[PDB]
Amino acid sequence: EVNSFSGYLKLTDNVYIKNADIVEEAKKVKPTVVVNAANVYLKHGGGVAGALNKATNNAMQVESDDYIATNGPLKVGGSCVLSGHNLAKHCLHVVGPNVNKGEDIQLLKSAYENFNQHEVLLAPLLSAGIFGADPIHSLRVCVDTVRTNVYLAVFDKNLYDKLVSSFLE
Ligand SMILES: CC(C)[C@H](Nc1ncnc2[nH]c(C3=CCOC3)cc12)c1ccc2c(c1)S(=O)(=O)CCC2
Repeated sequence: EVNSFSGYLKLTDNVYIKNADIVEEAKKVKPTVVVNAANVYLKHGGGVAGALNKATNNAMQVESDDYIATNGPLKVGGSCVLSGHNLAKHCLHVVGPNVNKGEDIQLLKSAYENFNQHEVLLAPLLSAGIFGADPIHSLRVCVDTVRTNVYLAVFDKNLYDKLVSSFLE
């Protein structure tokens, strides 16, 4: 069926969260939109972006290279809509700031604002992992900024539990 999300915990009227791999969620749910945690040149070299690209058997990377050739790189805090391939109807490539590389944490609000152009999205926790943002802060920005229906997949039970505890304080 359409957007068949299961086993999520509803945090607010529009934010849900699950301990899950976003790739496995995209394969089972077939969401209208899957968010990729992209970089400005759409080079999906590892982490979340490498895993989504691998699940499309590199079709996502070829399409991203053609997009960059015609349009140039994205800006930090920006996004573009490309094909979802076998994972979704569309992939929304969003660039959150990479704090470990000196980018401004304030741009995380701009990054989440891109989600508001889509009614329902399956997404990762922006700027977390090796991008270096505090994951509790990233969830607070998501809850305060996103107004459409967002299903967050966080592939780590330890981090999932710390995020739910922090939200329910
Ligand atoms: C915080 C962690 C748990 C989270 N990881 C994930 N969150 C959700 N679905 C995931 N699948 C995988 C797989 C990796 C290999 O096969 C699938 C990772 C994973 C995450 C959240 C955002 C970011 C990253 C990582 S990053 O890739 O380090 C840099 C970009 C921002």
